[PDB]
Amino acid sequence: SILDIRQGPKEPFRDYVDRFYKTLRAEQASQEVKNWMTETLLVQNANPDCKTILKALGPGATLEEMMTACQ
Amino acid sequence: SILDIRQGPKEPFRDYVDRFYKTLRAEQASQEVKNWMTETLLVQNANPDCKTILKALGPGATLEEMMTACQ
Repeated sequence: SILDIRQGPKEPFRDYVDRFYKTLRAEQASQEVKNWMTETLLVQNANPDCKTILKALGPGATLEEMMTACQ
Repeated sequence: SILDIRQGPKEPFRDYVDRFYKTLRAEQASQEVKNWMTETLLVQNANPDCKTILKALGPGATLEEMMTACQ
């Protein structure tokens, strides 16, 4: 179900982040899982432009940095 | 780096599974993270036909079942 959280073509990155972590919270994701999801599925399900930017940023970007990049 | 493990267009699913978990093992993924990755990124980075089959199978499929589906 986290799998179906995908950033909409005109959806601000911040709104997609809100929905992504809301879903993790409902699925009782541990902090460890949360860290992994942030570095993987959060990037993979971003929209084409944001996904591109996040991949350029690279793994180990913090959420703060991803949000800056895709604003 | 798990992010760059993607099933090749003619790559048997089993070979992609081998590479996917090898990479998790090198990144010292916990069992909890391993379970989450299996239900999410393993499916997301499968090739177009296999990804389609795995999504039809649905979340909560075991690896055994995913392997059966994409053989």
